Amino acid sequence: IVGGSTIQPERVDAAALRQLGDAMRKVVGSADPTPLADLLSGTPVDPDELTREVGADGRQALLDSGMAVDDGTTFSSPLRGHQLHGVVVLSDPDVEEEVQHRWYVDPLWEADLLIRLMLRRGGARALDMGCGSGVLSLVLADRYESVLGVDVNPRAVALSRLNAALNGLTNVTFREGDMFEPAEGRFSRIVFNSPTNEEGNEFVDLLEAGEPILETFFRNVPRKLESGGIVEVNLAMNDYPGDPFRERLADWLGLTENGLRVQIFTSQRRATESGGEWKRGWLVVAPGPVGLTEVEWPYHDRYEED
Ligand SMILES: Nc1ncnc2c1ncn2[C@@H]1O[C@H](CSCC[C@H](N)C(=O)O)[C@@H](O)[C@H]1O
Ligand SMILES: [Mg+2]
Repeated sequence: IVGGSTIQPERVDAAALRQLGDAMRKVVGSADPTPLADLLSGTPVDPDELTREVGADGRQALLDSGMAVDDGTTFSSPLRGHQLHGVVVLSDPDVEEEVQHRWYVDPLWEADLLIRLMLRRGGARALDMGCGSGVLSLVLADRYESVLGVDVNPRAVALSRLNAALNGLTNVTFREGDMFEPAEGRFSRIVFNSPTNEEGNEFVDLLEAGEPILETFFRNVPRKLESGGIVEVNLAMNDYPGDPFRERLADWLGLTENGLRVQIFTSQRRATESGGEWKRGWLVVAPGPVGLTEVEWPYHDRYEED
């Protein structure tokens, strides 16, 4: 019911998308919403009021791309608008599991926090693994000569492309595929907002895919990373008695043997019902002395207070 809508940015001229992006930038996230802001916050709107804001071409572009649907008397949108860090982003509305389509796209739960954690440097070539709405890809595109975003969710790939087009971004490409498979060559920069939470080792769905997706990611990251390259991962970690996450991580990465420096910043923590520990934190691979370090950083709390 939510997250299966058809998204078709190829059905609309790039200039028309950029223009809609321009209008969105004026109103999405700001007080006293116009019909376009209303549309993109889930409120059905009168088509004629919309026309005056985006033009009859804009109206058609909204329809052709899947951004709006004609309920006869009113238009409504399956998507919701965000504006943040210089970028306008459409994604699915935040709703509960029971009403989520299998292709439901991350409604930007942690996006804004993660952007603020990311190192400020830019560079040659960036990869955004599991790109979702494309939000992180869009932000990286300002700093990096080109950006590739990858997702196994084909609808996320469409959404990302639409979002790139709305912002008039030229240097960002998206590909459908499984993990690193459609990502050819090596990268200066790799970001992974990983689909892990409380599911332990078990695949539940594309937003809670289990620890094996992290294993696949980190085993393959050495061969995908330019020397001196940076990796940033948002993830959940499960420590089991006699079996801490970091030693599995060390084995996956071939840490000593590939000469990587890794830092795990742990933000949240709770005892598990087996004497182990669940953690949430932020993992950084960056140039420097080979080895693994764990540091405390309660950035969730700090983000909440400021
Ligand atoms: N095997 C796989 N290969 C590529 N992407 C995958 C994948 N399994 C899950 N994903 C994707 O990983 C994403 C995690 S949510 C993060 C989305 C976006 N980067 C953001 O920060 O908002 C989801 O979009 C999910 O579809
Ligand atoms: Mg789920």
